[PDB]
Amino acid sequence: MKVQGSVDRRRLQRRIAGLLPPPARRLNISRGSEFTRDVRGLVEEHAQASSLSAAAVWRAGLGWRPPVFGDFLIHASSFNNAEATGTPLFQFKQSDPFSGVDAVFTPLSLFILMNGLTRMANLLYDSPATLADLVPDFGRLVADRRFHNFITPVGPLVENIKSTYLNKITTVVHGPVVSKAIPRSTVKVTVPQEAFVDLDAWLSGLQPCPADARLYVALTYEEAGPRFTFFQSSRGHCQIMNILRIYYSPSIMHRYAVVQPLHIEELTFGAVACLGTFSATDGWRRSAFNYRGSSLPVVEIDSFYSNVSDWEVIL
Amino acid sequence: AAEGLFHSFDLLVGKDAREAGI
Amino acid sequence: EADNQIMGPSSYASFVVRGENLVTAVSYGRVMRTFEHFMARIVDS
Amino acid sequence: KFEVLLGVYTNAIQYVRFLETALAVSCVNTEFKDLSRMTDGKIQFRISV
Repeated sequence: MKVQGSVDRRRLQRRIAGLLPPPARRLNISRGSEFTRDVRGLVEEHAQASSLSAAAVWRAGLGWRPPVFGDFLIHASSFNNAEATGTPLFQFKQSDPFSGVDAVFTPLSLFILMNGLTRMANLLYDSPATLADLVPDFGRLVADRRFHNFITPVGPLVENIKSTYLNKITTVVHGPVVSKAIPRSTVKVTVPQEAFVDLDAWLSGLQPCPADARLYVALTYEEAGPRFTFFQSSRGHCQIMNILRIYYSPSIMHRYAVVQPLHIEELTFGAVACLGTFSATDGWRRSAFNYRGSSLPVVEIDSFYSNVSDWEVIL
Repeated sequence: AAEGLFHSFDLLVGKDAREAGI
Repeated sequence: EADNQIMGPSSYASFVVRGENLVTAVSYGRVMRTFEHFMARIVDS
Repeated sequence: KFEVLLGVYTNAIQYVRFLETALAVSCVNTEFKDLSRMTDGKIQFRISV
């Protein structure tokens, strides 16, 4: 005399068995008979998927979201073998020779080029003069302020096949970040915790909470050199720029001396791009690097949909 | 690499249980 | 060229699971025989 | 009715198999149905000297 309970398992088993998608069709080429049988199944499936005459031939009842992989080749000096998987990388353009190296760049490499985090970056790169050789007109492009047009964002890396001089690199361009070797194991994206400003708390009825929170990237020419900043915000492309200008105003006040009244080519204070979108209402996670001289705290964010944007002028 | 389990049995390649196979 | 062609397999090899077989007739006679055999392979050819 | 013949020539192509070239001497090939079973993908060799 058991109660039998309040809910029935037969219903759940049936509806879930209905929900399972049919299996992928393996094709067996090594053995003849298995090959023939799978080909018979293939012709029956095409007869079952394309004939408007019948109704069971209608199969569309009840998404393709890997990333678009793009492969870059880079020198083994312009990249640490140890640097973590998923860090956003930014790319540079060579003039005549492009096949030799692509010269893709990492945020710590930008912090080095631009001149705690300093010591970590030096323990990664003691003699970064190749870094100066990658951009010959660095001292020219800081002033021509054309530095942002050439630094194009590439986003997180998945895999890097390791060679003596060259490095093979696979980069997520558009779509959610995902891997390839296995049934598509996921990755996450890391940015150092310092030199990152949370602009949803910098000014902190009730403000509304959107579904999706975006990460922007901006490049500023201060009198203490250029510098890069990434912003975790959620409000809108029309308001993030205004709030950012309000933020930079104390740093903008200093540029009265450097600007040139005659030549107007240096005036721009910076540019803002949008890298990708992640889940709000969650936050991010805190971890340190595990390298030899690793002391930098780093934010890492899940659920990154890489949708890169262009550099937009702000002043 | 999966420290706490039991070793049940071995698949073999090459029909020889010697160390030469994987 | 010497002998002009090489002889090989015709289909990819598969893996056999022959690790365990002992579910039949644990007994003293076969025990002695197995010990003798697996110790005698060392010296004999 | 009947009409003129036509001059046609079809090329002959030699088809290849991996197990049928000498390159298969260097390798050791086995059949693994699904590579998703190999998730760890690391193999440890235990060498005795």
